[PDB]
Amino acid sequence: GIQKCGLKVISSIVHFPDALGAMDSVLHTLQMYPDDQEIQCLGLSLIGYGHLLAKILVSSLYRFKDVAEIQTKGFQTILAILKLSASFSKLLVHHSFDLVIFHQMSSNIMEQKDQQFLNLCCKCFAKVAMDDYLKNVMLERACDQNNSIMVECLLLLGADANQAKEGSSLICQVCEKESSPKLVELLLNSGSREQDVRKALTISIGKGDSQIISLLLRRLALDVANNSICLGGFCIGKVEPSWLGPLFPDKTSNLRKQTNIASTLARMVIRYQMKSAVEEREYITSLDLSANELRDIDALSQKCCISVHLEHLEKLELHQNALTSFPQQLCETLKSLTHLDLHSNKFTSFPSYLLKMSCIANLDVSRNDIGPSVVLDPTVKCPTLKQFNLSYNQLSFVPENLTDVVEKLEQLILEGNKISGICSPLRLKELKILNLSKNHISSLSENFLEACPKVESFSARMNFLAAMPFLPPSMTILKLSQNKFSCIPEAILNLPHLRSLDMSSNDIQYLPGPAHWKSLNLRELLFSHNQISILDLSEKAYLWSRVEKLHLSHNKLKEIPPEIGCLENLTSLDVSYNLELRSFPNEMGKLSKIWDLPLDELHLNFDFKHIGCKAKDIIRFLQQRLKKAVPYNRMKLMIVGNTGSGKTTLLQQLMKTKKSDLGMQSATVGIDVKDWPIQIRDKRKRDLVLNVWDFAGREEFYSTHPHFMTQRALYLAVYDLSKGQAEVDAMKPWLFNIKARASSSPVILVGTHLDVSKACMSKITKELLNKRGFPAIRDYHFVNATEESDALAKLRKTIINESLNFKIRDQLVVGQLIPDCYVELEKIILSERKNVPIEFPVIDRKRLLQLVRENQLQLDENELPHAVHFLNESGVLLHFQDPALQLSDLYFVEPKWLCKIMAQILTVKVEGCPKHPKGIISRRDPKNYMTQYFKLLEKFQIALVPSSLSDHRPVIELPHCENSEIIIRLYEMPYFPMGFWSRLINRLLEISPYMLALRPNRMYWRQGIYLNWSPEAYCLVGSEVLDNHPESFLKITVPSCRKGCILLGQVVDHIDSLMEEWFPGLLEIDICGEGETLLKKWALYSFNDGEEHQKILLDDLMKKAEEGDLLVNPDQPRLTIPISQIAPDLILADLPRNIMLNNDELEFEQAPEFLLGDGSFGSVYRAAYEGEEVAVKIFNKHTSLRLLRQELVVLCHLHHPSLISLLAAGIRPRMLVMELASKGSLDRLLQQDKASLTRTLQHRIALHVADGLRYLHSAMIIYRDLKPHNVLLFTLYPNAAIIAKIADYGIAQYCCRMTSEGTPGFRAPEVARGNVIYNQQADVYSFGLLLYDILTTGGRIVEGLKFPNEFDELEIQGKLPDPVKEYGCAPWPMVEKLIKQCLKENPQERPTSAQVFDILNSAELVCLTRRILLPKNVIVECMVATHHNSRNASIWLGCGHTDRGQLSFLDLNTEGYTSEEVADSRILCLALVHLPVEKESWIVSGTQSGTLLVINTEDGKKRHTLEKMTDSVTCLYCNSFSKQSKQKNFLLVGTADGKLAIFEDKTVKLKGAAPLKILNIGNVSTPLMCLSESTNSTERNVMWGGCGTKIFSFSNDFTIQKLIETRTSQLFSYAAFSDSNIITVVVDTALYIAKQNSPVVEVWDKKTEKLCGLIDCVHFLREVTVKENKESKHKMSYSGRVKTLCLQKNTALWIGTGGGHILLLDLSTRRLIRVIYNFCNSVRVMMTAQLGSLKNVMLVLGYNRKNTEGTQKQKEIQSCLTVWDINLPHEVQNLEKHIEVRKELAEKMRRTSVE
Ligand SMILES: Nc1ncnc2c1ncn2[C@@H]1O[C@H](COP(=O)(O)OP(=O)(O)OP(=O)(O)O)[C@@H](O)[C@H]1O
Ligand SMILES: Nc1nc2c(ncn2[C@@H]2O[C@H](COP(=O)(O)OP(=O)(O)O)[C@@H](O)[C@H]2O)c(=O)[nH]1
Repeated sequence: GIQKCGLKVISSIVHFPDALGAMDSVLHTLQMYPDDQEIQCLGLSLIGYGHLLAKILVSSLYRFKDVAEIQTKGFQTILAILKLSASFSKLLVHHSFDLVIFHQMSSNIMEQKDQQFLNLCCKCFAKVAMDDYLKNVMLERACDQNNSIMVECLLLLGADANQAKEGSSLICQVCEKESSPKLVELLLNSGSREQDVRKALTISIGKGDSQIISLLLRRLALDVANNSICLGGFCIGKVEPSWLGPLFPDKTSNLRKQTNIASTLARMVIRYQMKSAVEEREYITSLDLSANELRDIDALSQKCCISVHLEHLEKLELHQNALTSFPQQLCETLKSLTHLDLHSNKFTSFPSYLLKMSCIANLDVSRNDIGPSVVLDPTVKCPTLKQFNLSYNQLSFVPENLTDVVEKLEQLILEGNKISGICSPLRLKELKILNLSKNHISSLSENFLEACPKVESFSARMNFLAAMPFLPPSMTILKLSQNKFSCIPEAILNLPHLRSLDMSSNDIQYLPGPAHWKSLNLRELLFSHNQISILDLSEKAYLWSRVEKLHLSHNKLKEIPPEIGCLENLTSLDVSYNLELRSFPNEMGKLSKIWDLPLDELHLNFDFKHIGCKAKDIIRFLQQRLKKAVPYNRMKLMIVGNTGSGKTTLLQQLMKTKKSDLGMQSATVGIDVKDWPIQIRDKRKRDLVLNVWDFAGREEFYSTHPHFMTQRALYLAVYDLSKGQAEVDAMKPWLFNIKARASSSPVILVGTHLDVSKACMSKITKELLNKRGFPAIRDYHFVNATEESDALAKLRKTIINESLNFKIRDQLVVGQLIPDCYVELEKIILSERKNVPIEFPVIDRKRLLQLVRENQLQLDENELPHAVHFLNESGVLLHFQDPALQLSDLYFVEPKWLCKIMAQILTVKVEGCPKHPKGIISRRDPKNYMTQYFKLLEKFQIALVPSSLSDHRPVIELPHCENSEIIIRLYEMPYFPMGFWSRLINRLLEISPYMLALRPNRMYWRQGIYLNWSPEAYCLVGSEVLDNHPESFLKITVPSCRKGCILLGQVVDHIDSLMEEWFPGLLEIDICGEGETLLKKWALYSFNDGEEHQKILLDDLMKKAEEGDLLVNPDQPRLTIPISQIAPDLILADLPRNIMLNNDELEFEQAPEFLLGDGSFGSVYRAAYEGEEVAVKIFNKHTSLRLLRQELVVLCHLHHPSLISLLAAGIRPRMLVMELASKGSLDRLLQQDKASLTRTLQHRIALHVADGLRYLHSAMIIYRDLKPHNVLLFTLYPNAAIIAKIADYGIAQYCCRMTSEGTPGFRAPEVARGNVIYNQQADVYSFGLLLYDILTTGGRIVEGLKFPNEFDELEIQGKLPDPVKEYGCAPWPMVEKLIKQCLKENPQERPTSAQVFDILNSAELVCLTRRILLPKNVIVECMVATHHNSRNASIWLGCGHTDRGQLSFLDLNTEGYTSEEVADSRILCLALVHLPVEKESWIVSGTQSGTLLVINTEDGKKRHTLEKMTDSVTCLYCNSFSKQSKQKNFLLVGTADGKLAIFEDKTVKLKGAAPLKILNIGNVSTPLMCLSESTNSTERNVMWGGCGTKIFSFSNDFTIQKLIETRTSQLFSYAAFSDSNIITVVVDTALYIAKQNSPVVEVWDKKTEKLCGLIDCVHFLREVTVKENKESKHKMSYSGRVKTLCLQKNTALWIGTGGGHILLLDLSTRRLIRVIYNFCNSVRVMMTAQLGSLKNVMLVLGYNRKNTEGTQKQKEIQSCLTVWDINLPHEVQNLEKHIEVRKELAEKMRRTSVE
């Protein structure tokens, strides 16, 4: 008890002599005498002059929370410490500082005059909250303790509320601690992710809360702008009325303002933050409850709080729940429900009281288990039901009483049921769409449709039907597929309006000719899978001139008659899979409209499908054969041998080259292409000329031969019998490669030696070489090969007879017909071969396109790519259409040259120094040709020379080789094909991005690679020879770990993508004999992990069939091996591990169709995977596993929030799992739900699709097909995170199996013309059209279905019409410009995908409703709207371009600008006075002369110029002053000195009315310039009007009650900003004032009359106009001044600058929201209005001036009225959050790739 005196002494001397373990003892004396004797606890004062200091401060102030003014001594200390050690704050917040600073600022300090104190504590708090992290804990540690006041302060200071753990965060926490509703309301209204709010439901659903739930639903599912509740995807276990209560709107709800407390502290702290930083009705309709698993809805069927808002529902969805027994009481409560659907529920009986509903249509109960009979009560009458869906129930009879119950029914759908019996007359008077598919119907009563005279779309698929009852004469569409028919019944032939007919999969025999159909409107005739013999069209064919689809596939057709050219409109012919056609008629060339034409599984009179022949050229080709076609006699005769034979010395005698002047010739280099004609001097004048290719035999050129071994050729082969019976063996490889490359070509063995001896070699050729896997040897001779002889002459004869009988697939190749346009093209190239630089005979397409000009060739740019290819197969010129090899401009004429150059490199050796290993070589060699040289060799892959490369293999010693860590897979084949290794080791070589760009150091000899990253990941594609085996194997050993399972599954692909691309006859099932298949890809497995002494072979074909289970095991079934280990590619184990199917959780029913709901009659089903809803895609027999594995590799690494993402993929069966687009594709939406798109969902869809293209075009992959059918919506809630998602499977099937031209309607001009390769600018034109169908809500497609040939051509040139003038839709004039950019003809003039999104991300395009270009050179400076008529509105303008005034009426929907002179002096302002009587609303006009004129709304002739004033009228107004217990109003003419004349609303008619109270306020030197009225109506609409520089006010008294003056302002930086005239003033909780040429607004106050805020403009403009505006450095005399003010109700303040900008200031919390520039030049007038029940718009009358004649001291002004959606300040910040959440998802999705 002496320490008090000790500290009292120290406090004295610590001051005067500047005292310097003082702080130590004065600290421990606290801990020694704590919680007592506050006098010694005042020692804190000395601390103002080891973190123990922290722990001793927060513990002192807290324990004395409200003791005395020791807090003032505490905080002073804490403030003194902070300003010198700013780091100290990290220690305070670390302790209990939160516990003590939250109490002070909230211990009822408001309402208490301790302003001196609070300013201290806020100053102290201003520094604790400096660090970005500290706010995030100052906030989090203010939510645990329920503190609404402070949690609001820390939000206005930043401190994001979505940061805690991401998976878990504040809202999940705040909902666990049973917080206050006011606390949740602040996190949601601030930054708060959707994925965290949704998790807060299930947390807050478990517990029963009525105010914490109803605040989460309001943010998750309530589209107030569209009157909807989108509670679909949520798995809310049960719905209760107490939750949906506060969602429905209430008109009585109006609140006070109490959060201003937290708003004051928000700015006080911000003030001290800167000062320390600067110096140093409308009942909602849609209610969706889809996915919520509700086992009962009874909770709504009571008289609860919402039973008065449900009576205006008009739509209710309960599909995919588990409901049953729709409650009787409810269906009588919602007496306005007009769209009810409840399908996939577990019903078991039709309620039959649902029809008692008042006004119902589109009742949809269509997947439940409704019992046998569904009899409707015969005493209920529902004349409003239009569509009665009952599909996929369990009905066994048609519903009973449709006629007596639902009279006006339109679409009775009954598919999927089990309807069995012969039906009943079904006397429905207004059916339009029947449906009876998938039932078991045997036959219909002959009077079935005898009472429904309006049917249009009867459809009975998959039944057992044979005859048709009378069909009414009104049928249009009629589908009868999968039935059991015999002949098209005579009742269908006589339908005089039929317009489509699907009769697939029936067994009909005779398709009647067009003279039997009695209806000229045939459009489609699907007849696939029938048994149709003839296609009789000769009797009369023009009757089908409109047919647009004639599907005849899978029929027994024999020929296509020539009259099929009469079907001029035929758009999609389909005659595939006929197997007996053999010919297309040359008349088919007249089908100019065909865009697809399948050729699958039928052999024609030409060789198609090279890379082209895309069903459009085939029509051109067949058309050129109609002008003049001539036979083409030209074949290839390949000569083949091996380093010593009669190849080049037998040919010289075959051609009978008489000279052979070279006494001694040399071995061949290259292949020596030559041609000799054969003029067979016989009866047949066919002078065939076949070109010989005497291949070189030396084993070093073999790497290049497979390029020139085509399939249209007759191969020779030469023994060299001198080495009898030993050379025939050495010739098997050649015969094998002939079999590998060209299986269907003949072979003529030619024993070349007789002169020198052994001729029993005909035995082995007949024994082993004849018919064993080798090609079809058609002869064998034994010529002499050095002199003409009888033995040789009979060989020359066999070459002829074997050529003229080539006949591949019964075609006789040597004598086919081709268009003379080709033969003439052949003659000019040969005639040009003599006129080309021998050093480089190559020709560029430029030179080629001129050769046709010199002659009269009728070929176009679409013909040459086919023409010049048909000349390639014939060996006239070489040309390669590969896109990767960038030489397709080079056209190799004189093939014998290129074929010689490619072999000069393989012979150039160096007998100098072997400084390099064998096989590698650098560029050691004319004019730029050497550069062109290996710009072709590298293109030809021969560059490092993969041939002649270190045959001897190096002894590799693999790290882990213990028989259980390695995976092996042999490829036993009889001989390595010719160009196998040099091709293989050059396909795996260039793949460095394995394990994806880390290149592995590799060592590749001639027949191996062995590229290894580490002893844990390698791949050795070797080649060894087994023991006692003459085959040739390809062993591939890979480590069995995860990084190794990838390499195997990635090499086996390349080695197979090569085998079928190059040697397709290796993997060819030879059904003759047995299925040897010539290539047996074994796999190796061993049960003993190590020391197995052998690895047992196991064919892959047999093992792949063992996919029924997952384990393999021997005949001793104790132990077993997982197939993953031995062949991890058949099982999808190489792809990312997250996509293993894991069948234990996938619940999926393939067989049923009621779960196949996706689309219509498709293949992708619906299922559940990990408890969530997904969409599995069952694959048919088409897609082989090798391709499915080829597609998944590209789908697995897209990972975008705007691309359908995979979830799993597996076998049993080959299925593919993806996300379930809940609301289905987009095309189905705008086809039947056109009211759901609401001008802000039309945008988020276009933004999410332009976000997908922003990523696809980033990964260098073009979509190539973007249509309203490929966009899969996910929810119809506008302010959601994932709405649209473009289906990404389409590109996978293309990038693997390469609709490549795109759907006709949704197609670019560069892709339809087909003459130019595509670009990324094709997906933009296709997207530009997608914006045209979203804008017009699918109006082009609906009309495009009955004009399909004009559906494509109209848009294929940019000639499609205006989206507004044609189709009725709201303008949206900032996207009609984005269309007119993405719809340009030039490809590189359309905005790239990154730009088409950066101008969709703008939040100003989505609000600007319609820009209205005023007539040229009209100067208007005043406007007024008409709000008493809400049917439609008009804007009465003024005029300035004349000194004599004139009003300018202007509509809004017709935009008819009208001129009517009404005065003789320029007009300055107007006002609109309405009278509740007589139904009129006059307009008043203030002009410079003072003539106050008034004219009627209708009559433009009844006018009376009221009592003229003295100065120029400047401001008028119409008020709300009804103070006589009834309706009454005045008008306030603002003269230019203050003679405010007040009037009456009904007295305006009389000429010269009575100015009630002329209140001369100021002087002639004080002109009035504005007027206003209060924001609230509680204070009796106190008026606040400006005058000169003196602001005033009044009330019902009409006397000045305030005379605030602004020039006397004591905050002078500049003076005349306040010493100038006023312009406008708006009334709120404060006052905002505008002066002439003032770039600042002045925030005065009502009571205090002080400058509470000063907001300069350029403080915002100069912060964005820094880099994007560089020239402004000379513009220090800035332009842009406040011209007008407009204050939204409580949200933002619209400031119109003298420039082109417009300011959005959130008057509550944050100042700058956005500055909307570059849309005008001078925002001169701005005000609000309401338009046609789409109220609350913000008219903005800007200017526009172009200095066309600025040198003539004149400017051309164009006033540009606009209309902004008043919800703009929300949208601009609601969108900037919408992009943040998607950026946060676009990155986290990129992490699932690496993780
Ligand atoms: N993930 C998904 N979620 C929801 N619906 C889907 C999904 N994927 C596809 N669908 C719908 O399923 C239907 C079938 O789509 P599919 O891809 O089979 O069409 P398609 O490719 O034209 O058919 P086909 O290949 O037989 O021509 C489509 O109408 C589509 O809208
Ligand atoms: N004595 C003889 N020599 C032949 C016969 N046929 C070809 N030759 C020789 O084969 C050589 C032709 O080279 P060739 O083996 O065709 O070269 P490759 O095309 O590279 O295999 C000539 O020099 C001839 O001497 C023949 O019937 N009798």
